[PDB]
Amino acid sequence: TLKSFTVEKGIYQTSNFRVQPTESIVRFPNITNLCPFHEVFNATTFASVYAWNRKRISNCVADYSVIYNFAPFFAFKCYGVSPTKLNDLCFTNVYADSFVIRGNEVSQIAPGQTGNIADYNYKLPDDFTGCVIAWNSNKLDSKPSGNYNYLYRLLRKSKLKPFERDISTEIYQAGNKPCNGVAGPNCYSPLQSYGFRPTYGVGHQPYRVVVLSFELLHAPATVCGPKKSTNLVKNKCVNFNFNGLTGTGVLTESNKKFLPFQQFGRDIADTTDAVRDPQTLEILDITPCSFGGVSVITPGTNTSNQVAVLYQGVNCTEVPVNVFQTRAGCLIGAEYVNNSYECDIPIGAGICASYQTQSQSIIAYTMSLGAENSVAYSNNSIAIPTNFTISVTTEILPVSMTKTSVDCTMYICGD
Amino acid sequence: MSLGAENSVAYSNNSIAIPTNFTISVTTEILPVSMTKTSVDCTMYICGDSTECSNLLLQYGSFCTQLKRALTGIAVEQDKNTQEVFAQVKQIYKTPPIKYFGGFNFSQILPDPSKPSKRSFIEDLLFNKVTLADAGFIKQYGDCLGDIAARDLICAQKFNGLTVLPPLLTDEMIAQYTSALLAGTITSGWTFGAGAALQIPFAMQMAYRFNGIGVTQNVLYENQKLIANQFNSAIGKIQDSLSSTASALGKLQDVVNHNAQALNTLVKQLSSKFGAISSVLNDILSRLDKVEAEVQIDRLITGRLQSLQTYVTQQLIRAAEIRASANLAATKMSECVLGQSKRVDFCGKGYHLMSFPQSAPHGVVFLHVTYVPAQEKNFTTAPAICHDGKAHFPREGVFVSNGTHWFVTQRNFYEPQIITTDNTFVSGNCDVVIGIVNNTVYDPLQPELDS
Amino acid sequence: ALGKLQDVVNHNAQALNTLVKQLSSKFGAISSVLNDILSRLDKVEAEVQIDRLITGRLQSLQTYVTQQLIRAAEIRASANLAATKMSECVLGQSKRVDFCGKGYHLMSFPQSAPHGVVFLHVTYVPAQEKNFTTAPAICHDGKAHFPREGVFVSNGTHWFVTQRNFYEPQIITTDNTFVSGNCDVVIGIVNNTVYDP
Amino acid sequence: ALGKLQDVVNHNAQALNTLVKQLSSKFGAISSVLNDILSRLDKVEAEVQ
Ligand SMILES: *[C@@H]1O[C@H](CO)[C@@H](O[C@@H]2O[C@H](CO)[C@@H](O)[C@H](O)[C@H]2NC(C)=O)[C@H](O)[C@H]1NC(C)=O
Ligand SMILES: *[C@@H]1O[C@H](CO)[C@@H](O[C@@H]2O[C@H](CO)[C@@H](O)[C@H](O)[C@H]2NC(C)=O)[C@H](O)[C@H]1NC(C)=O
Ligand SMILES: *[C@@H]1O[C@H](CO)[C@@H](O[C@@H]2O[C@H](CO)[C@@H](O)[C@H](O)[C@H]2NC(C)=O)[C@H](O)[C@H]1NC(C)=O
Ligand SMILES: *[C@@H]1O[C@H](CO)[C@@H](O)[C@H](O)[C@H]1NC(C)=O
Ligand SMILES: *[C@@H]1O[C@H](CO)[C@@H](O)[C@H](O)[C@H]1NC(C)=O
Ligand SMILES: *[C@@H]1O[C@H](CO)[C@@H](O)[C@H](O)[C@H]1NC(C)=O
Ligand SMILES: *[C@@H]1O[C@H](CO)[C@@H](O)[C@H](O)[C@H]1NC(C)=O
Ligand SMILES: *[C@@H]1O[C@H](CO)[C@@H](O)[C@H](O)[C@H]1NC(C)=O
Ligand SMILES: *[C@@H]1O[C@H](CO)[C@@H](O)[C@H](O)[C@H]1NC(C)=O
Ligand SMILES: *[C@@H]1O[C@H](CO)[C@@H](O)[C@H](O)[C@H]1NC(C)=O
Ligand SMILES: *[C@@H]1O[C@H](CO)[C@@H](O)[C@H](O)[C@H]1NC(C)=O
Ligand SMILES: *[C@@H]1O[C@H](CO)[C@@H](O)[C@H](O)[C@H]1NC(C)=O
Ligand SMILES: *[C@@H]1O[C@H](CO)[C@@H](O)[C@H](O)[C@H]1NC(C)=O
Ligand SMILES: *[C@@H]1O[C@H](CO)[C@@H](O)[C@H](O)[C@H]1NC(C)=O
Repeated sequence: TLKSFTVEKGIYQTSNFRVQPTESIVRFPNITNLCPFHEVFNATTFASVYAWNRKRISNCVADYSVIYNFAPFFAFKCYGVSPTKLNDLCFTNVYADSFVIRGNEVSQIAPGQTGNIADYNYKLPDDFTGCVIAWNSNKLDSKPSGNYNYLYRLLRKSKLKPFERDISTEIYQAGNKPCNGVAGPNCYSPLQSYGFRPTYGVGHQPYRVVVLSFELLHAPATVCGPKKSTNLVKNKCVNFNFNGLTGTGVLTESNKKFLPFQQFGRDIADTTDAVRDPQTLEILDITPCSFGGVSVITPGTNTSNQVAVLYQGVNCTEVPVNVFQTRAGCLIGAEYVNNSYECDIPIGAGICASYQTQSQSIIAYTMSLGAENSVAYSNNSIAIPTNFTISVTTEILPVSMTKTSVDCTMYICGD
Repeated sequence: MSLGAENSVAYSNNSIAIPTNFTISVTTEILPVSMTKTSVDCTMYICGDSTECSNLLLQYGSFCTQLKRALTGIAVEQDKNTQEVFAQVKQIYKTPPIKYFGGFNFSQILPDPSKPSKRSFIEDLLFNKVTLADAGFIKQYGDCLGDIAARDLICAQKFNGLTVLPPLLTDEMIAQYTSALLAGTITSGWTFGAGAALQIPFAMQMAYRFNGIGVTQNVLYENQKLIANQFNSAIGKIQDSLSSTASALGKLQDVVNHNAQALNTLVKQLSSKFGAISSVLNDILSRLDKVEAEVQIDRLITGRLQSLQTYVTQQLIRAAEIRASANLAATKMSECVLGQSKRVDFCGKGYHLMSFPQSAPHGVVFLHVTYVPAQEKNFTTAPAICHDGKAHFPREGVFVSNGTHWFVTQRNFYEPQIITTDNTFVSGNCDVVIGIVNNTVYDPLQPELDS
Repeated sequence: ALGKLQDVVNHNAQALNTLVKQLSSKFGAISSVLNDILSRLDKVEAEVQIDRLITGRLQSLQTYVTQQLIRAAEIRASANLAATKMSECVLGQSKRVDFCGKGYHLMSFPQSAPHGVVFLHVTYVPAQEKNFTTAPAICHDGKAHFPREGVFVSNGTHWFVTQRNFYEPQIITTDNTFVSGNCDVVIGIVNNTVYDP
Repeated sequence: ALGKLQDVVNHNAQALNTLVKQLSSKFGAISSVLNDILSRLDKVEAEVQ
């Protein structure tokens, strides 16, 4: 810590000690069902863009590593999560959306985007977490005469709020005259067909889009995947895993009055203070494992190589990862003597340490304020000096320091 | 707003006002000396137990070593402040078991051995009035490990890597130093601060103190019971004011409150995202892949490092202020307690006589005993007196007249005396002083020579 | 003895050494050498890495300047104190207790030191002490006599008057005492004779 | 003679002028004007700037 080979007399804060964990705990709900990605990722016909189907997925084990064999897509484009980490963590609710768009509008399926699909047909929230899966479907959604099954809504009266669906088909008016259900002057039908052909370019091919949205709430985890559960171990420094969140600490029984809808207890510094077991209906505490500071008390290396160690703020029967217990921690390597000298190395609340010859060893003592005196006071007694001494002392005061100038362009950049 | 009452002093070129009585007043001065010592583990605060965060934190260089050095320097400086204020005496003087200091009652400021802590009545009142946060200088991880009732603020502060260190001198040692200074001040006077303690009776020490402020020492010996009663009533008023109102100790309460509030802000800054997707490091580590979690973790590292740097800079500025106040308290202990100070409005308002230190949490309390003139009266004055073609000037004093006869009296108390050649001196004649008057000057040799 | 001036030297050396050592850090970039970043990457990516290095080095330089400002405040407070000590101890005689050394101040001498000043304070310390019996006043012919500038002491049989800081006993005389009132009000007045020359 | 009080005035004026002039810097973004950033780009890129 001092980056040197000789140290001077004093007390130095070197490092910090910590109790290492010894066990790993994984706590997951007992779910055996398998999530039906098979019934979603292939179909004869997907739904249209204006009338997209929403499928609720709950209470199953979700394997996301199988999705690659099911459709020929390149990118498993996720936003709030990562595709490779979808099995470790786990969710509350999963929703699946299905529609077929043109390849020009694949980039419109993203949070904070506008256009034609994103403004009228399918709008994503700004704080969206989840994955968007899209792949080419020229083989199944193209005809030489033209595929008119898929339709998109051209324009609306106002912009669409996120995750909303519009089915009703009323004739739009952009003027003063009423249309009266007849597409005459200034009257347009809102729905227009894609009309897919195999002779089209690479940007106008049909594209099947499946959007998986993950609900990351504080509710009990209804749907999540295959993690092997571990038996519950209490009163030990463990590495727990409660429904996908990791941590390190001890788990104890609690007397907190959790309401039946409450699952977690939060701290002021926004960390999980209490947790509920997903298998049994019992709440637990999370207290971090034992730690503190370590200070090394030494004389100079030209005197001795002996040291004493001070574990600050630790009851000394709890020490491991001469023993004397002070109010600043406990001291290992220095013996307490029933004497009082001047303070040499300051430790704590009235305790000092020194290197004394009574074999040389490091001792700890209570510091002495000075000699005891009692002036002989009386109501008719005075003391008057008869001589004098002339004493010359020395006072040292700093006045000025080194003047420096820094060239910031040469420091930061250097030509 | 009102600046005060309007006053108009009746000024004239031959009118003077001289006090005929006095009061003994005891005031109270409160000064902060030291503040709470803290140490911060930057690795546990920024990261905790995350090894990826630690390996990303090592790329920032020595932004932790110099924060540690600054906090260590502040912690050493606080103990130096307490040592330079209180440890100004070489020996622990003891007061005698007899408690007759000339009728002055010092029982409220002297220690009582019946208490487990040898502190006076006023020191106990001062320690009870300044409420404390009960910081973690006493060992506290045994209390934090046992989850009883709710979670305290200090347990969260300790869990997040913020540690409070205990001061080197305990409150018993501060009270012992204060008791030694008090015992030396009553028993010896100012002699114990300039060498060895020379004993003197307290009445004669007070006569020396009155000679310091310009009053003849016969004023004390003829008014010893009145001065003792005034001192006792002033000490009782100090006791009643400290028992009733606790708003005087706002400086020490602010010293406690600022250091609680800064640590609370430092803990509350861990809930912030700083532009990342989560404030929890484990959620970022278990939610995204290596590169993107590295990006979010670096954003969190930058935010937490900035908040820690802001805390250290504010602590350095507060340490500069506290060191200035401790230097002032050391000067006041050297000059008010160990001696008698002629500087105006230093050592209390009035004419300073004595002072007494009293220990308080995070500071010191001075009880300044001063002399205040009370009841004045109008007179007629002259600069000199013409007598036999000579101009007489007073040696120490002032010429006053009660309408018909001319006297000479000292300035700070009305004690009129016959004008004599012993208390006057001659310089020149009567043709140069403006405002001279005609009067006779007594000669003590003539009636002794004629008899 | 000169540890204060030694610490003034040491802090200003250590701050510059830390500022030099801070140039070897990466601050999240792929390298700390700037030419390696410029040669190994194109314009946009090297702009990103250089921006990280610029932010880190600018923050370290700001930390150095703020620390220098606070140390300058401390040094200016100490220099103001040394100027007051030069004006009051060297250029005069000071009645302030524990200013200008411990004892009763007589003289002071300045000496120049690196980054500071050294004061040699010449003081007066009483040495050898003696117990005496004392009194506030002395009754004589129904009058109370107080000392002019001194204190009444007794060697056991005779009564003298002496100065307070040096044992120089003298005969009690109406020249060195003054009269105020009778002997019925002072607590502790003793009976003795007062010499009339 | 009153250069100390003049310096007390001048330091405050210079500090506030520097604080106003610091609003014209880009700090690595594409523009120092906030509405120009908000109109030129979409949500994510403007959030970075
Ligand atoms: C000087 O002031 C004191 C009080 O400051 C006066 O003492 C008071 O006298 C009255 C009348 O005798 C008593 O009722 C009070 O109890 C006294 N106060 C005490 C003893 O604290 C004193 O009389 C004044 N002297 C002159 C000459 O006016
Ligand atoms: C001014 O003070 C003098 C001295 O005390 C007063 O003179 C005395 O007055 C009383 C009362 O009348 C007489 O009994 C004394 O004989 C006087 N002493 C003398 C003349 O030496 C004088 O009355 C005072 N003048 C005032 C108050 O106007
Ligand atoms: C106290 O001091 C007086 C003054 O000197 C001492 O009296 C003298 O003592 C010497 C020594 O015997 C005699 O020669 C003188 O004749 C004495 N002079 C007078 C005027 O008495 C006295 O002895 C001292 N007492 C003590 C106890 O020290
Ligand atoms: C899961 O475990 C809980 C508690 O042991 C039990 O009540 C529940 O019936 C279990 N569910 C299944 C499907 O086994
Ligand atoms: C697509 O899913 C359907 C659903 O039953 C299944 O019959 C079909 O075999 C799947 N396609 C392939 C290529 O496996
Ligand atoms: C929902 O109702 C509001 C009425 O405030 C209307 O403006 C909006 O278009 C409706 N949305 C759908 C999808 O029907
Ligand atoms: C904690 O330390 C105190 C102080 O010595 C002691 O009384 C107590 O028993 C300790 N707690 C333990 C050992 O659990
Ligand atoms: C003076 O001191 C003696 C002994 O120390 C004591 O007996 C006496 O009471 C004191 N005088 C007064 C007036 O109390
Ligand atoms: C002194 O005061 C009186 C009354 O106020 C005045 O008449 C007189 O002129 C003053 N003396 C001088 C020298 O002005
Ligand atoms: C001194 O004051 C205390 C408390 O005010 C009182 O109890 C005590 O009697 C006083 N001392 C004397 C000698 O009267
Ligand atoms: C002195 O005289 C002035 C004016 O005559 C008067 O206002 C004042 O009350 C008198 N007394 C004192 C004590 O100043
Ligand atoms: C004072 O006396 C002298 C001589 O006796 C005389 O000349 C002078 O006028 C007198 N002064 C006053 C003010 O009466
Ligand atoms: C004075 O008397 C006290 C007690 O009677 C004694 O301890 C001391 O040694 C004597 N001498 C001096 C010089 O103080
Ligand atoms: C002093 O002398 C007077 C009379 O001469 C007498 O009344 C008094 O008692 C004496 N003092 C002592 C202490 O004996």
